[PDB]
Amino acid sequence: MKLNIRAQTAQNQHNNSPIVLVHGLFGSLDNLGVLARDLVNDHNIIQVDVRNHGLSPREPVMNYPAMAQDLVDTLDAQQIDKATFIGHSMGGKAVMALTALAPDRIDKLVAIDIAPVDYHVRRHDEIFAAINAVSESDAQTRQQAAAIMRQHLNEEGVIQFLLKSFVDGEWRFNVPVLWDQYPHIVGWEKIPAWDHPALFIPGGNSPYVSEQYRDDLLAQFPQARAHVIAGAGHWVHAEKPDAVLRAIRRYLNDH
Repeated sequence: MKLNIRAQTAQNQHNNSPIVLVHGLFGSLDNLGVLARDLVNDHNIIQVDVRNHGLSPREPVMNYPAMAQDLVDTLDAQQIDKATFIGHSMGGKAVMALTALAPDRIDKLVAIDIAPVDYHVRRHDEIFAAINAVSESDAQTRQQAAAIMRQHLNEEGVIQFLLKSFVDGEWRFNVPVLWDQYPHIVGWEKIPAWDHPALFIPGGNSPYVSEQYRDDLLAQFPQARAHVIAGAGHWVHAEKPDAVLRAIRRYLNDH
């Protein structure tokens, strides 16, 4: 279905395809804003809220073909024939899934710290526990919520990231659905090879795009190009936005 979006016209017309930014699990359209603020200098930008996140509609279903179709529905609503997609983690998986669903609607592709594979692990149990603790408490403000979350998590950056979605004493994302569909989110549905250049930006201090996923990654993205950002964790764009943008533009300029 159609997603909630924030669109902005390029500050300078350069005949470039528009860019759609897609955030990851527990995120919102503001998360890739750091990239949008730079890319808007010469590209029309579309920032989306993935289903069950931010102010986008809620649905009990959460799988990549569905999320990819959401992107198509959103492009159709904006009357955009083709666009370049940049997605982080879960959003990167939705974008990769789109290459199999509607390849003609995609120009270039950037996947930030993510691989097209089923990770077969639970990596958010403590985060879910923190989220639930906040909901159970009487916390109404971000500060009050943070206090409770610090009792479960010790990564301040993660706490602050999650709190962006804590408004009016309520979580913007659909917790029940994210928990129920978790296996599908960390999971993956193998797709046919996309025979076009694709940029992968892994974090040097993250296991999301390590060597054990290389075979599967190349099987689906034969012309994959990787640009590892040293000293960066999973939210690479939050830690080293400049490094991420340099990689993105080198790929977009395709010299």
